[PDB]
Amino acid sequence: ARAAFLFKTVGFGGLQNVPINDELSSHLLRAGNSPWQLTQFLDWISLGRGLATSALVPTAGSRYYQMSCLLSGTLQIPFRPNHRWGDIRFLRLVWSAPTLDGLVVAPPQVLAQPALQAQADRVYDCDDYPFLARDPRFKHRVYQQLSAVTLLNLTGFGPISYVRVDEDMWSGDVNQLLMNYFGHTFAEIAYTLCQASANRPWEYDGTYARMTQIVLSLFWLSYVGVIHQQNTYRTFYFQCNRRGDAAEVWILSCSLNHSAQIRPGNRSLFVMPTSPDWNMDVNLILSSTLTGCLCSGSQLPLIDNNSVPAVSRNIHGWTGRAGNQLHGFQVRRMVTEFCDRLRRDGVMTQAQQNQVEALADQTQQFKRDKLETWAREDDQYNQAHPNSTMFRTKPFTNAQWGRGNTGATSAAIAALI
Amino acid sequence: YVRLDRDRVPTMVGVTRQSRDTITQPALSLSTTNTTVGVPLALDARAITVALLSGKYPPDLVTNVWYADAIYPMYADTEVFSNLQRDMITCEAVQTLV
Amino acid sequence: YVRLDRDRVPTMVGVTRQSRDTITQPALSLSTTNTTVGVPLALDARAIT
Amino acid sequence: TVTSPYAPSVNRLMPYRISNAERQISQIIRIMNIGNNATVIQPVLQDIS
Amino acid sequence: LPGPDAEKWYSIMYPTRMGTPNVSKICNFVASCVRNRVGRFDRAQMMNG
Amino acid sequence: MLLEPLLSGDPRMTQLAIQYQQYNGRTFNIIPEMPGSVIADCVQLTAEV
Amino acid sequence: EVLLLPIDHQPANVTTPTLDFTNELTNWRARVCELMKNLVDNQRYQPGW
Amino acid sequence: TTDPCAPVKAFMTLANMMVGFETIPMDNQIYTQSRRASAFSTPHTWPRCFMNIQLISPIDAPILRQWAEIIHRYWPNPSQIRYGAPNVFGSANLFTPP
Amino acid sequence: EHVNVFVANALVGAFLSNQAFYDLLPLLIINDTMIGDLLGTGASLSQFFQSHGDVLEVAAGRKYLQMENYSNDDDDPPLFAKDLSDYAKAFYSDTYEVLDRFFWTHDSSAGVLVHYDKPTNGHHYLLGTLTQMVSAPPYIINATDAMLLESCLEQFSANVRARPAQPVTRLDQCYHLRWGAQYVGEDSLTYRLGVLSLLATNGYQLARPIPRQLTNRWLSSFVSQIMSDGVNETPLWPQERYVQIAYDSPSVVDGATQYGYVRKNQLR
Repeated sequence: ARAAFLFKTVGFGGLQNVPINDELSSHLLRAGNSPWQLTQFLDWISLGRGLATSALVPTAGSRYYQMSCLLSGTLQIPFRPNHRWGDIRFLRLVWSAPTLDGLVVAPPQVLAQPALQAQADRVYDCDDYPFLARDPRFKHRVYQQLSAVTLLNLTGFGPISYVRVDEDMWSGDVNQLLMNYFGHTFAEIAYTLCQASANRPWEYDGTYARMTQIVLSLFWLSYVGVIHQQNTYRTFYFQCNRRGDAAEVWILSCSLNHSAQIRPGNRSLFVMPTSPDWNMDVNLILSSTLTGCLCSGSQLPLIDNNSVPAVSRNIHGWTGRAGNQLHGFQVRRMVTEFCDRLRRDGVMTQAQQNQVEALADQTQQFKRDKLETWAREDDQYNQAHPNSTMFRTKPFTNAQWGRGNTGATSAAIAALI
Repeated sequence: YVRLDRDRVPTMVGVTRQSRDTITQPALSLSTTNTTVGVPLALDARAITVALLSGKYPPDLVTNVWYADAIYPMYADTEVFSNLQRDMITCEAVQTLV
Repeated sequence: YVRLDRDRVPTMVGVTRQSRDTITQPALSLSTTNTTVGVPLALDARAIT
Repeated sequence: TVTSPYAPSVNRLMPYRISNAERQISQIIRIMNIGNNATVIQPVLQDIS
Repeated sequence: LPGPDAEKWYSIMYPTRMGTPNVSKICNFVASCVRNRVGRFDRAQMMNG
Repeated sequence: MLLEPLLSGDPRMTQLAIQYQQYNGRTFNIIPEMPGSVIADCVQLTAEV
Repeated sequence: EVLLLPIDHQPANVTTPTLDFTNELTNWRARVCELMKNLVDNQRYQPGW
Repeated sequence: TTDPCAPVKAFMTLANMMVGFETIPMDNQIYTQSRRASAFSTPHTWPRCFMNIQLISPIDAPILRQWAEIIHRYWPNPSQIRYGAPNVFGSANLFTPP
Repeated sequence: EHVNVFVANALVGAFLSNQAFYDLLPLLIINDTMIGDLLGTGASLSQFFQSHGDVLEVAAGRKYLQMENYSNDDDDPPLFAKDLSDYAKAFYSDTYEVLDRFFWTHDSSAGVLVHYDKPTNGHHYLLGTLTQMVSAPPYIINATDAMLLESCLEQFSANVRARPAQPVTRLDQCYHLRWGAQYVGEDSLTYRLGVLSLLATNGYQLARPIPRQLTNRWLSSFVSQIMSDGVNETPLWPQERYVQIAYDSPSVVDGATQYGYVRKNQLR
């Protein structure tokens, strides 16, 4: 069970302020003034059935990053040492009520008064705020989204997910609950699980937490390619009809053909994508969100200091001196690893592999071009306006477009079983 | 409920639906933009006393069996499931209006 | 027929029509949609006793 | 006691779960509707009785 | 499509299905399109029958 | 009846098999060994001719 | 998930109840009766009866 | 009967009838001793108390402890027998030797 | 053999009140654990024990008993409302996080107190009722404040009489308030008593002498002194998170215990 509640805010991507402005804030708060916008994000991505887009929100990762930036820029008001909640403004916005329920336009006096200058990469403790300390349920409800934001902001790459394999997790209630999702997709399962977690925080070793861990393990094993129709984990797997597509859909399935042999014990590790094209992959973001929702009362293992930048080191609840390593991968190379593993297993042919490779190459080309164009547009806007600089997507560099530790990550995930 | 602690007796319950001149934060206008609610309902002391003095159980009562028989018909309704959807639509309408 | 070995009780019976070298749609047979292993059938306890 | 099936199914759609915020807002609206008027609340107590 | 008439719908729904005999504008537009994006292309068959 | 159950859905098939599953997760798969078919061989022979 | 009650609640431990006087309401009744007895037995009131 | 969950149903029908006189522990908070015996139709519903007899106190539930012992010790055991002429008529067995 | 203290107390009470006590006898001798044995019974008298899952609820018995000639005199000893039928209620468990999770769905407006030092029978929380103390005029004091005041005075006496080589039952005798600050005002007797509890725990000493046997007049004088005008001129302020110990305080309770106490280096 978690004992320390700490979180990290976003850092400036070369600018001198939090990369968000009034236009983006209004577009985010267009339909609701609550800064906690997990449900709104779920509605916006529309089950990941297609490529969502907009003028100010080109991708789903764009909206995720903007939510993180808004929370980082806004939460610094009640976390000042004086702990006052409604005397200063941030971008023509003020908190309503000490319980942090919504953001409203500033009164005329506060509008005349100067705004707050936010800082970068701040680390805060939830128990410092008196109201959060007083109310446990409120703190537990907020800490899910705070943990998701922290998992996104911890490094400069994409979000982080947690994979765990343990045979003792399975039980009668877990089997009964899992059997009900026979034909649903990963997005729908994530939607229902997230809504349930929002309604009630889970306990340390509850049925919902165990089933969430099992679902994450199944999804990642299927994604790598260790588990398939002819090699199932207790007759469960994930099927994807069009691998390498722009919007992949994964469906839970059962098969009685064969069940793999699982060594006894408890194993786990931490996965993340490095290539920028994660902005258009709903499944990865949803997996990270599920891990964040889990982090409310589970106290996951520590992350090794050497895998994170200097500013993220020695966080009381997240990083440590000796911890697990972060494994990063590239989607395009992982597709090839998937195809090769299936072919060695003997359930795929060369022509099918070639077709999958061609489709993946086309998708990668398209995504790369779109991302570069959007980055250039953002740069031009920042050059034009020097007082309202912003970013619409998390900044990336040219080096991140090459394969990294994909082979090692695939080997580790395979050895997990 | 307070037993004999006079300092903790509730004296007002109010709800708000508007805002004052330039006050934007509800925590600053709830105190002075609310309308009290509540009503007293009268009962008869004689009936309550008679009920308290004259009460009996069936001759041979087994509570688990009796309640298993009595509660079963009541738990086949879905009106609560309907009310959930009604509440969702109400909140949707309020946000759309604003 | 197991006696009280819970880990070995049969729960599902199915039929497949595809070879074990291919990946296809999971078109499960109709026999797998039973809560029990087979079609339920009721009996009268008084008659047996 | 109630029972549920245990077998593969056909993807039913039963939307019934909402949030505590929605419940609270609806409760506040109902309380606003019933204000200072006994005749609006007495039949509820009669039904409960 | 379920309805009294379907000939019109079968021609409205799929522009690419029409043949291109002459050099009219409509025929040019149809001939300038791909041939392998029409009708169904993905399904979720979770059970037999 | 003769092959009628095979026409229920997706007649495209390669081989028949049957399985059952335990509670712990293990499955037993029985794949009968096809000896041959005199008619099928004769039909393919006429294809040569 | 919490309901408040203006009286003390003590869960029952048997399914076949019998008469019992270890209750706060029974104590209340006993105290009222003994108070009225004291009032009647007061020496400034009894001589008039 | 051929129902594999029959031994559990024999145990729980007595446990239902002993509510208010004897108590046994249960695994989760949702299910109690008053759960109807006919609902234990799948292997995932078997309680921990039935599987591990040591969790039934011989002081709290004396009779229910004995009932569990009888089931675990004197329930009939399955057997085998031979039939047919597999050498000439072959066999149609699938999951068993022919 | 080792006997169960809960069962012993319940047995004596039931026998003195002429209740069914023959069922408590087979539980007199501990089998594995006191709390486990009481949790596993399920069905008992239920005016002594109620099981809420893995938390056991126990009614708190009287600590004092009045004779016939108690007359609320100035020189009568104060009883701190611990002579009434029910002043508090105890919840026993094995872990403080389990107790905290239990209090998510339970009323706590009255106030929750805790001993982080060696508890009487293990980890337990204490919840007060709506009774009152009226033996110290002109003040009316509720049960929670009464127990806070009693513990604070005991700790102050222990601090005065402490010696380097004389053992004591508990290093810290003060009650700490864990839940219920929402209903406590900033200028209230409960808040000021919390401040005094922190001072006593950290080791301050009263200037006025404390009589070996307390009296209602002395208690009333002390409460009037507390409620008089002024400010808090010490750097110690109460928080519900933990008990904070100054860097240069003589207390060593942080080394003795494993949870509840935190020493502050910057607080001098």
